[PDB]
Amino acid sequence: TPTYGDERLLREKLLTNYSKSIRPVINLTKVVDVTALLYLQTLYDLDFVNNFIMARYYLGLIWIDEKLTWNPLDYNNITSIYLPKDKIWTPPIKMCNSMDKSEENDGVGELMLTYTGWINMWSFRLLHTYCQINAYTYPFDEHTCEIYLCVALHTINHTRIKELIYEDSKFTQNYKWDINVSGKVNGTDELFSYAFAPMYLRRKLTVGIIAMLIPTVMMTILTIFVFLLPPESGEKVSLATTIFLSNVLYLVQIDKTTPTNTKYPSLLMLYLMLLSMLSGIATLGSVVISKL
Amino acid sequence: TPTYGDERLLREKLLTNYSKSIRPVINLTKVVDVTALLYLQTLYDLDFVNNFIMARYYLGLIWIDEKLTWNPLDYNNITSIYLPKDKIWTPPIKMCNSMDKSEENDGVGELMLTYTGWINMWSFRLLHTYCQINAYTYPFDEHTCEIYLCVALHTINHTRIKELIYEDSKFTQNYKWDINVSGKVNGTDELFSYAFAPMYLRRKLTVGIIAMLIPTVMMTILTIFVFLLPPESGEKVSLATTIFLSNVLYLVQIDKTTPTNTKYPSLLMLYLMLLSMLSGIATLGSVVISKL
Amino acid sequence: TPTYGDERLLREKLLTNYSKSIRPVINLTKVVDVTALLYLQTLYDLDFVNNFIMARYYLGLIWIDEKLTWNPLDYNNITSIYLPKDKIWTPPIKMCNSMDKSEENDGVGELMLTYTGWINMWSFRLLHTYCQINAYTYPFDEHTCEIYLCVALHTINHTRIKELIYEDSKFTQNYKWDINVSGKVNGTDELFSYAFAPMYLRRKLTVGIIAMLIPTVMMTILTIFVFLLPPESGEKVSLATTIFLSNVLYLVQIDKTTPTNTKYPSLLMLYLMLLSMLSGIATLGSVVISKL
Amino acid sequence: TPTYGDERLLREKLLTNYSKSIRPVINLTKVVDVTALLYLQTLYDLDFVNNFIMARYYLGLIWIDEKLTWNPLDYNNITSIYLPKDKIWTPPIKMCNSMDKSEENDGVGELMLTYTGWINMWSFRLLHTYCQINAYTYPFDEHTCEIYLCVALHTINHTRIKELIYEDSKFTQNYKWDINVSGKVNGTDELFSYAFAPMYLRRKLTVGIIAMLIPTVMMTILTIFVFLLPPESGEKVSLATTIFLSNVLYLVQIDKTTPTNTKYPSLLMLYLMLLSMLSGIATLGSVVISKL
Amino acid sequence: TPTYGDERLLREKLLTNYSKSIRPVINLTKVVDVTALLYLQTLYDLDFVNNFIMARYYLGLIWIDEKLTWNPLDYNNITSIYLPKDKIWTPPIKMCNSMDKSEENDGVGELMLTYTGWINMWSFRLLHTYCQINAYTYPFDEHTCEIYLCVALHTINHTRIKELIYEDSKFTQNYKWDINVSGKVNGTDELFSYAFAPMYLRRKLTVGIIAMLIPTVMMTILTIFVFLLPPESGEKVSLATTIFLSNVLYLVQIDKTTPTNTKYPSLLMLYLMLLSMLSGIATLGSVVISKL
Ligand SMILES: Cc1cc2nc3[nH]c(=O)[nH]c(=O)c3nc2cc1C
Ligand SMILES: Cc1cc2nc3[nH]c(=O)[nH]c(=O)c3nc2cc1C
Ligand SMILES: Cc1cc2nc3[nH]c(=O)[nH]c(=O)c3nc2cc1C
Ligand SMILES: Cc1cc2nc3[nH]c(=O)[nH]c(=O)c3nc2cc1C
Ligand SMILES: Cc1cc2nc3[nH]c(=O)[nH]c(=O)c3nc2cc1C
Ligand SMILES: *[C@@H]1O[C@H](CO)[C@@H](O)[C@H](O)[C@H]1NC(C)=O
Ligand SMILES: *[C@@H]1O[C@H](CO)[C@@H](O)[C@H](O)[C@H]1NC(C)=O
Ligand SMILES: *[C@@H]1O[C@H](CO)[C@@H](O)[C@H](O)[C@H]1NC(C)=O
Ligand SMILES: *[C@@H]1O[C@H](CO)[C@@H](O)[C@H](O)[C@H]1NC(C)=O
Ligand SMILES: *[C@@H]1O[C@H](CO)[C@@H](O)[C@H](O)[C@H]1NC(C)=O
Ligand SMILES: *[C@@H]1O[C@H](CO)[C@@H](O)[C@H](O)[C@H]1NC(C)=O
Ligand SMILES: *[C@@H]1O[C@H](CO)[C@@H](O)[C@H](O)[C@H]1NC(C)=O
Ligand SMILES: *[C@@H]1O[C@H](CO)[C@@H](O)[C@H](O)[C@H]1NC(C)=O
Ligand SMILES: *[C@@H]1O[C@H](CO)[C@@H](O)[C@H](O)[C@H]1NC(C)=O
Ligand SMILES: *[C@@H]1O[C@H](CO)[C@@H](O)[C@H](O)[C@H]1NC(C)=O
Ligand SMILES: *[C@@H]1O[C@H](CO)[C@@H](O)[C@H](O)[C@H]1NC(C)=O
Ligand SMILES: *[C@@H]1O[C@H](CO)[C@@H](O)[C@H](O)[C@H]1NC(C)=O
Ligand SMILES: *[C@@H]1O[C@H](CO)[C@@H](O)[C@H](O)[C@H]1NC(C)=O
Ligand SMILES: *[C@@H]1O[C@H](CO)[C@@H](O)[C@H](O)[C@H]1NC(C)=O
Ligand SMILES: *[C@@H]1O[C@H](CO)[C@@H](O)[C@H](O)[C@H]1NC(C)=O
Ligand SMILES: *[C@@H]1O[C@H](CO)[C@@H](O)[C@H](O)[C@H]1NC(C)=O
Ligand SMILES: *[C@@H]1O[C@H](CO)[C@@H](O)[C@H](O)[C@H]1NC(C)=O
Ligand SMILES: *[C@@H]1O[C@H](CO)[C@@H](O)[C@H](O)[C@H]1NC(C)=O
Ligand SMILES: *[C@@H]1O[C@H](CO)[C@@H](O)[C@H](O)[C@H]1NC(C)=O
Ligand SMILES: *[C@@H]1O[C@H](CO)[C@@H](O)[C@H](O)[C@H]1NC(C)=O
Ligand SMILES: *[C@@H]1O[C@H](CO)[C@@H](O)[C@H](O)[C@H]1NC(C)=O
Ligand SMILES: *[C@@H]1O[C@H](CO)[C@@H](O)[C@H](O)[C@H]1NC(C)=O
Ligand SMILES: *[C@@H]1O[C@H](CO)[C@@H](O)[C@H](O)[C@H]1NC(C)=O
Ligand SMILES: *[C@@H]1O[C@H](CO)[C@@H](O)[C@H](O)[C@H]1NC(C)=O
Ligand SMILES: *[C@@H]1O[C@H](CO)[C@@H](O)[C@H](O)[C@H]1NC(C)=O
Repeated sequence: TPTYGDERLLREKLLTNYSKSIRPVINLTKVVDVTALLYLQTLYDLDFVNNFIMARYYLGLIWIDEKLTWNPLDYNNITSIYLPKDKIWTPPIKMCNSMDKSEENDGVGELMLTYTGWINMWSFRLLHTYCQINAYTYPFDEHTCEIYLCVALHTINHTRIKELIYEDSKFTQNYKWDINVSGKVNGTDELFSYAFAPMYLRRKLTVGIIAMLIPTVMMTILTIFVFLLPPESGEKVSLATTIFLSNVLYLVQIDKTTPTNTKYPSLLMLYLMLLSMLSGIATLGSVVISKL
Repeated sequence: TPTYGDERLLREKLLTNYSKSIRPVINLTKVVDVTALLYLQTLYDLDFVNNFIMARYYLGLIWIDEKLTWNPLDYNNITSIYLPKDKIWTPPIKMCNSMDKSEENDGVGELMLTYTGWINMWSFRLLHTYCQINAYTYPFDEHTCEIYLCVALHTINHTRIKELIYEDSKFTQNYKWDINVSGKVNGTDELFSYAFAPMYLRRKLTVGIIAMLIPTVMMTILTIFVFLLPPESGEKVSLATTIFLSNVLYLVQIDKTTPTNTKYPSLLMLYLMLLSMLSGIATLGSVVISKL
Repeated sequence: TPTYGDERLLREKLLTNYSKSIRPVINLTKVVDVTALLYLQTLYDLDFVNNFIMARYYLGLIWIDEKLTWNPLDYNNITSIYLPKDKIWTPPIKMCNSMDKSEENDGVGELMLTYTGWINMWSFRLLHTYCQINAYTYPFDEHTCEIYLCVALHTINHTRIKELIYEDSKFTQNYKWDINVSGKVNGTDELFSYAFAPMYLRRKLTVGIIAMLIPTVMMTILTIFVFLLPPESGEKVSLATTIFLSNVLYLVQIDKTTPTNTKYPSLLMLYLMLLSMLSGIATLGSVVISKL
Repeated sequence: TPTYGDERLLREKLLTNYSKSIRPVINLTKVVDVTALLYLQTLYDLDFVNNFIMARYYLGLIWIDEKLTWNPLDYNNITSIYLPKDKIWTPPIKMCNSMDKSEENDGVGELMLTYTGWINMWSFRLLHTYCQINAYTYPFDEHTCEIYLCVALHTINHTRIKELIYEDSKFTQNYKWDINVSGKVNGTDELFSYAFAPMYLRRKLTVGIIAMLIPTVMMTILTIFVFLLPPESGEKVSLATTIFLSNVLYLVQIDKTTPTNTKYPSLLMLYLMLLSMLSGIATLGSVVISKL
Repeated sequence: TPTYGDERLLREKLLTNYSKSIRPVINLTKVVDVTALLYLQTLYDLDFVNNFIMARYYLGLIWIDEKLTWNPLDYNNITSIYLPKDKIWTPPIKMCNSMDKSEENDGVGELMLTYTGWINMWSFRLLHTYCQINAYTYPFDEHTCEIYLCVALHTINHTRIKELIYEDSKFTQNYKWDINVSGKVNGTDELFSYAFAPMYLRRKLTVGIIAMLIPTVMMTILTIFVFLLPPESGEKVSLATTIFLSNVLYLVQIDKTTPTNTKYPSLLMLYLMLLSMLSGIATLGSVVISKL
C-alpha cells in the first residue's frame, strides 16, 4: 500500500525542475485549454440602487499539465496528490465583471492533481457583480445578469477558455427570485479569451408585495371617486388636498427606492405620477369652481 | 525536569522529514477523522433585512497525527509542545455557509500537540452566516439557523468530519433572543463530508415591544369606533382622513422594517393592511353618504 | 562608548539558539507571569444600536525572559536593545471580548528588551468591544463596559496574566460621557487565565439634551390641559387628533433610536407611551361625548 | 520548436544579475519613458454627496528595459515570456488623486516581456477618485473629472510619463451619463512627472427625471393660482398652509440630496426657495387681510 | 558615466554589514533627529457626527544615516540611489491621533538616499483623524483640528522629532471650508517625542446655506405675527397647531444633524427651541382664551 515516504519521494521527483512561471506545455506553440465550472450556491440579494447582485459560487477550473505526470505502478499505486496552490502554474482567470469580496479564510490554497496531469482547482467565491437592472415591468419584472470570466493576460495563442459549464446547486431556496442558471457555452476569442454565464432572475409574486400594492390601487379608486364627486359637495378641496399630500408622499417613497439607471422607468411610478397629475387637475377644478 | 534544550531537541527531531502537504497518515488509504467543537460565545445581532446572524464562536478542531509522536521518557517527560500553525498539516475546514469576518489579530497561529499525536486547534471566529429568516409569526416568532462546516477539497476517502459538538458557553446574557444550541451530530457524507449545528432562536417578549404594540391595538379600537360612528355625526370624513394617514404611515414604517424574504409575510403587517383597507371602506361610506 | 559593531555582536550572540516557539523559561514547569497595562486614550463613541463602544488604548505587555540576558560590562555598557516583534516569543494575549479594527499601520512591530530580561511591548489598539447597554434610566443613565483580556491557548500552568493595570490617560476631554477607568485587578484563573477592566460611563447632562427634552414636557402639559378642557368647547377632537399625531411621531422617533437590547426599556419611552395612551383616552372621550 | 527547457534556460540567463531596485538603463543619466494607457470599462456611479466617481479601468503601462534582451535565434525562436510582477523593476505609478479600492484578487502579478525589451503591464483598477462636482445647472448639468497619474518618487531626470492615451472601451452602456473620454496628452513636468485624463460627464435627460420634475412645476402653477385667488374666497389661508407644508417638505427633500460642495448652488433648489418665499408672502397677505 | 554595474557594486558594498534593527548611529549615545514635512493635499470632508476629518497628505520624513555614506568619486559620480523601504532602518513615526486608512497601493515601498547619508521618505497618507468639533457658532463657525505625530517606542534619548513643517499644497480648491495650515513647530519632549500641526477651518458662507436659512427667519416672522394676531381672529388655534408642527419638524431635522459632542450646543438650534417654546405659549394663550 502507498506510504508517506512514497508520496514524499513522488513529490520530490515531481517538482524537481518545475518553473511556476512557465506554462505547462512541452511545446510552447500549443495552447492550454481551460474549462471552468461555475456552480451558484445562494443569491444573497439583488441591490437595485447600486446595480449589483450578491451571490456565492463554487468556481472550478480544470486543465491539463504535461510536466506533472507519473506511472503510478512505479510509486505503489499513488493515483493522486494534493499540492499547495502557489507552487504550480495556475491559469490567470479573473472575475472580470465583478468586485471580488472573498476573504483569505475562503481561499483553499491547494489543488488536486491526477497522475494523467489533470488538475482540479475549486474555490469558494463571493461576488459583487455588475448587472444592468431594468425596472420597466416592476414588480412583474425579469432581468438578465451575465457573470463574465476572462483570461487575464495570456493571448488566445497561449491560453483559452474551452468551455463554461454553469448550473444551480439548489443549496438553498430563495422564495423571492426564480433563478435559472443552466447551459454550456464555448469561450469567445477576441484577442483574449472570455466567456459569460447568463443568469435569468424573475421576481416571484408574493402575497406581501400584493398586500403592499393594495393601498395604491384603492387610493386610485378614491381619486377616481373624488374626481367624480360633485363640485358643490363642499369637502372637495379638503379631501383633495389631503389625498394629494398622501399621493406625493407615496411618490417620494417609491422614488427613493426605484433604480435611477434603467432603459425605461417603471410603469408603476409613471402611473402614480399620472395619478398625481390627475389629482392636480381635480384640485384645479375644485378651486376654479370655488372662486367662480 | 525538562529544559529549553530538551524541547529544542525534541522539536528538531520531530520536524525532520515532515511535509506540510502530505496527510499525516502512515498508510494513505486510511482517512483522518476530524471532530469539531463549536462553542457559541455571543449572539451580536440577527439582521432581518440581510438575512444574517452575527456571532462569535470558539471553533475547535481535534484530530490524530501518526507522524508526530514521541516517547516522553526519552525527552525528560515533555508531554506536550506548541507548534506554529503554518508548519503542520491542518484540515481544510471552512465556514461553508458563512462570510468569515475575523481579522488576523484574532488568529492564534499556534496549536497544541500531545505526545500521543492528538492535536488541538482552537480559534475565535466571528461569522456573518446566512439564515432563512421567516417573519410569519412576528413578533412571537421562532427561527432556525444552521451553521455549516464542510471539508474543503479532500474526498470522504481522505478526510471526514467524525462529529460536531455544539454548545452554548453562556459567556453573556442576551435579553432579546432565547438561544438553544446543544447537541451532538455525526458528519454527513455526500462526496465531501460536512455537518451543521442547528441554532434555534426565539424572540423574548419584552415590555418594550408590547409597549410599541399598544399604539397599534388602540388604533384598531379607534378604527372600529369610527366605523361604528353615525354617518351624520359630522366628524366622519375628517377623522377617517386623519386616521388613514396614520395607518398608512404605520404601514410604510413596518414595511421598511419587515423582511422581504420569508416563507409567508408577517401576520401583523397583513392585519394592519386589513385595517387600512377597512379604513378605506369607512372613508368610502362616509363620502358616499355625504354626497347622497 | 557603545558602538554599532558592539550592538551587532550582542544581537548575534543573543539570538544564537533562540526558538521563537519555545516559551522563554529555563525550566518548563514554571509559568511566565504577564502583567498588562491598558491606558485608554479617547472614547470615540458609544453605539447604542449595535451595543459597542469605540476607543483607542495603549495596551502594553510586560514579562520576563530568562534566555535573553547579558552582562552589560561585557558589551561596552549596552543596557537595552530593540528587536523586531516577530523574532521573539510573544505571549498570545487577545482582545477576547472585542473586534480589533487596528491596521498594520498602527502595528509597531518592534519591542524593547532590557539586560535583565524584562521586555516591554507597547501597541496602539482601536477596539470595537461588546457592551451590555441598559437604557433604563435614560437620559440620566450609567453603564459598565468590561474590556476583557485572556491568554489564547496556553494553560494556566504555562502562561498567566499576573495583573491588569488600567488607567485613563486624559489625552482628550469627552464632554458627553464621564469616564472612570482606574484600578488594579489580579488575573482570574479558570482553565486559561483572563482579566478585565471595568469602565464606568455616565452621560453628562448637557444643555442641548435638556433643550431637546423641553418639547416633550411642554407637550405633556398641553395633553393635560386638553384632557381638562371642556368636552363642549368644540375644538377637543381637533387638537386631540393633531397632538396624537405629534405624539405618535415622537414615539416612532424615539423608538428608532432607543436600544432594543436592554434589561428594562427606557422609562422616558414608557412615559411617552403612557402619554399616547392618555391621548387615546382623551380622543375616545371626545368622540363619545360628540356622538352622545 | 521552442521547448520548456529552452524557456527555462532563457529565464535563468536573463535574471542572472538583475537587481529589482536599479532602474533598467545601461547609462543611469538617461530617463525611462513610460507611456500609460487608461481604458475605462464601466462608470459605476457618480456619488454627489461624497464628490467621488466609481469606475473600473484597464490601466496599462509600457516602457523599455535595456537589460532584458536576447537574440531569439539563440533560443529556438522564443519571442516573448511572462515574468512575475515582483521580480522585475516596475515604475512607481500611483493613482495620485484617487482612493484605490482594488483587491489582491484583481492583481495580475505578471507582465509580458518582448525580446526587444518592451514590457507590457496591464492591470484592472477600481478607483474612488475625487471630482469637483458643480450642481449649478442641475439636472441639465455637465461635469469634468480628471483622473491623475503621477510618478511616485523618481525625479524627472530619472522617470517620466511620456504620454497618457485614454479611451472608452464601450464594455457596457450607461443610460444615465454620456461619457466622453478620448484624447492623447503628453506628460507634465513640474519636479516629478504627472498627467491626467479629463472625463466629461453629461446627465442624460430621462423620462423618469422629467416625470419626477412634473410635480414641482405643477406645484408652482398651483402657487401662482392661489396667489391670484381672491383674498375673500375664505380658503386662502387653508391652502396656503397646506402648500407651504408641501413646499417645505420638497425643500428639505432636495436639500438632503443636493451637493454641499459646489461653485454655485443648484438653480432649481434656489427656484424652489423663491417659490417657498412667495408662498410665505401669500400666506402673509392672506392673514393680513383676514385680520383687517 | 555611471553604469548599472557601478550602482550594483555600490549597493553591494553599502549593505554589507547593515542591520535594519540597529539605529543608524556610530555612537549609540547620540539621538537621530527626524524632521517631518506634512503637506496637505485635499480636505475631503469634515464629518460632524463622528468628529472626524478626512484628508490626504504628503507625509515626508527626513533624517541622517551615518552608516550609509560613500565618496561618489569612487563610484563614477553616483550621487544618489533608491533602496527598498524595508531594507533600511526607518523611524517609527505613527499617526498617533488618527485612523490611517491608506492602502498598500498607496505605499511607495522605496526611499531616496543621498551620498551624505540624508534620506527622504515621502508617502501619500489618507487619514481619518479625530477632531474636537464645536458647533457653538453654527453656521458661522470656526474649528481647530490638530494632526499629531509621535515616535512610537524610542525614548527621547534615542529618537526625536526635530521639527514639523506643515503647509497647504493648494492642489484643489475647497469652496466650503477656508483652510489655514501653515507654520513651523519644534518637537515636544515628554518621555517620547511628539509634535502636532494645528489646522484652522472656517466654514465659508455660501449662498446655498443662507438660502436654506431663509425659511427659518421667515418662520420666525410668521410666529411673531401670529403671536401678535388678535385672540378673536379665529385662525389662532389652527395656525398655531400647523406652525408648531412645522417648528417641531425643523427641530427634529436639525437635531439629527447637529453634533452631540460640543463644548456648547449650537445657538441656532437653541434659538429654534426658543421659537418652538414661544409657539407653545402662543398656543396656550389661544386655547386659554378660547375656553374662557
Ligand atoms: C492584460 C490585459 C490586457 C488588455 N488588453 C486590452 N486590449 C484592448 O484592445 N482593450 C482592452 O480593453 C484591453 N484590456 C486589457 C486588460 C488587461 C488586464
Ligand atoms: C473543493 C470543492 C469541491 C466541490 N465539489 C462540488 N461537487 C458537486 O457536485 N457540487 C458542488 O457544488 C461542489 N462544490 C465544490 C466546492 C469546492 C470548494
Ligand atoms: C485555545 C482556546 C481554548 C478554549 N477552551 C475553552 N474551554 C471551554 O471549556 N470553553 C470555551 O469556551 C473555550 N474556549 C477556548 C478558546 C480557545 C481559543
Ligand atoms: C515622493 C514624493 C515627493 C513629493 N514632493 C513634493 N514636493 C512639493 O513641492 N510638493 C508636494 O506636494 C510634494 N509631494 C510629494 C509626494 C511624494 C510621495
Ligand atoms: C511604545 C509606547 C509607549 C507608551 N508609553 C506611555 N507612557 C505613559 O506614561 N503614558 C502613555 O499613554 C504611554 N503610551 C505609550 C504608547 C506606546 C505605543
Ligand atoms: C533538471 O535540470 C538540471 C539542470 O540544472 C539537469 O541537470 C537535470 O538533469 C534536470 N533533471 C530533470 C529530471 O529534468
Ligand atoms: C512537440 O513537437 C514535436 C515536433 O515533431 C512532436 O514530435 C512532439 O510530439 C510535440 N510534443 C507533444 C507533447 O506533442
Ligand atoms: C491500484 O488502486 C486501484 C484503486 O481502486 C485499483 O483499482 C488497482 O487494482 C490497484 N492496482 C494495484 C497494482 O495495486
Ligand atoms: C431557462 O432559460 C432558458 C433560456 O432562456 C430556457 O431554455 C429554459 O427553459 C429556462 N428554464 C427555466 C427553469 O426557467
Ligand atoms: C463548441 O466547441 C465544440 C468543441 O470543439 C464544438 O464541437 C462545437 O461545435 C462548438 N460550438 C458549440 C455551440 O458547442
Ligand atoms: C529523512 O529522509 C531522508 C531522505 O533524504 C533519510 O535519509 C533520513 O534517514 C530520514 N530520517 C528520518 C528520521 O526519517
Ligand atoms: C499499514 O498497513 C500495513 C499492512 O499490513 C499494516 O501492517 C500497518 O499496521 C498499517 N499501518 C498502521 C499505522 O496501521
Ligand atoms: C512525568 O510528569 C507527569 C505529570 O504529572 C507525572 O505524573 C509523571 O510521574 C512524570 N514521570 C516522570 C518519569 O518524571
Ligand atoms: C432545544 O431544542 C431541542 C430540540 O428542538 C430540545 O430537545 C431541547 O429541549 C431544547 N432546549 C431548550 C433549552 O430550549
Ligand atoms: C454516529 O457515529 C457513531 C460512531 O460510529 C455511531 O456509533 C452512531 O450510531 C452514529 N449515529 C448517531 C446518531 O450517533
Ligand atoms: C547552540 O546549539 C548548538 C546545537 O547545534 C550547540 O552546538 C551550541 O553550543 C549552542 N550554543 C549556545 C551558545 O547555546
Ligand atoms: C530549574 O530547576 C533546577 C532544579 O534544581 C534548579 O536548580 C534551577 O535553578 C532551576 N532553574 C531556574 C532558572 O531557577
Ligand atoms: C553605564 O551607563 C550608565 C548609564 O547612566 C552609567 O550610570 C554607568 O556608570 C555606566 N557604566 C560604565 C562602566 O560605563
Ligand atoms: C470610579 O469607580 C470606583 C468604583 O466604582 C470608585 O471607587 C471611584 O471613586 C470612581 N471614581 C470616579 C472619578 O468616579
Ligand atoms: C493579588 O496578587 C498579589 C500578588 O500575589 C497578592 O498579594 C494579593 O493578595 C492578590 N489579591 C489582591 C486583591 O490584590
Ligand atoms: C554577474 O555578476 C558577477 C559578479 O559577481 C560576474 O562575475 C558575472 O560575470 C556577471 N555575469 C553576467 C552575465 O553579467
Ligand atoms: C552610454 O554612454 C556611452 C558614452 O559614450 C555610449 O557609448 C553608450 O552607447 C551609452 N549607452 C547606450 C545604451 O546608449
Ligand atoms: C520564428 O517565429 C515567427 C513567428 O511567426 C516566424 O515568423 C519566423 O519565421 C520564425 N523563425 C524561425 C527561424 O523559426
Ligand atoms: C468630447 O470632448 C472633446 C473636447 O471637450 C470634443 O472635441 C469631442 O467632440 C467630444 N466628443 C463627444 C463624443 O462628446
Ligand atoms: C508631445 O510630445 C511629442 C513627442 O516629443 C511632440 O512631438 C509634441 O509636440 C508634444 N506636444 C503635443 C501637444 O503633442
Ligand atoms: C562585516 O562584518 C564582518 C564580521 O563577520 C567582518 O569580518 C567584516 O570585515 C565587516 N566588513 C565591513 C565592511 O564592515
Ligand atoms: C563617537 O565618540 C568618539 C569618542 O571620542 C568620537 O571620537 C567619535 O567622533 C564619535 N563618533 C562620531 C560619529 O562623531
Ligand atoms: C558629477 O556630477 C555632477 C552633477 O552635476 C557634476 O556637477 C560634477 O562635475 C560631476 N563630477 C565628475 C567628476 O564627473
Ligand atoms: C492662519 O492662522 C495664523 C494663526 O492663527 C495666522 O497668523 C495667519 O495669519 C492665518 N492665515 C490665514 C490665511 O488665515
Ligand atoms: C526650536 O529649535 C531651534 C533649533 O534648535 C531653536 O533655535 C529654537 O529656539 C527652538 N524654538 C523655536 C520656538 O523655534
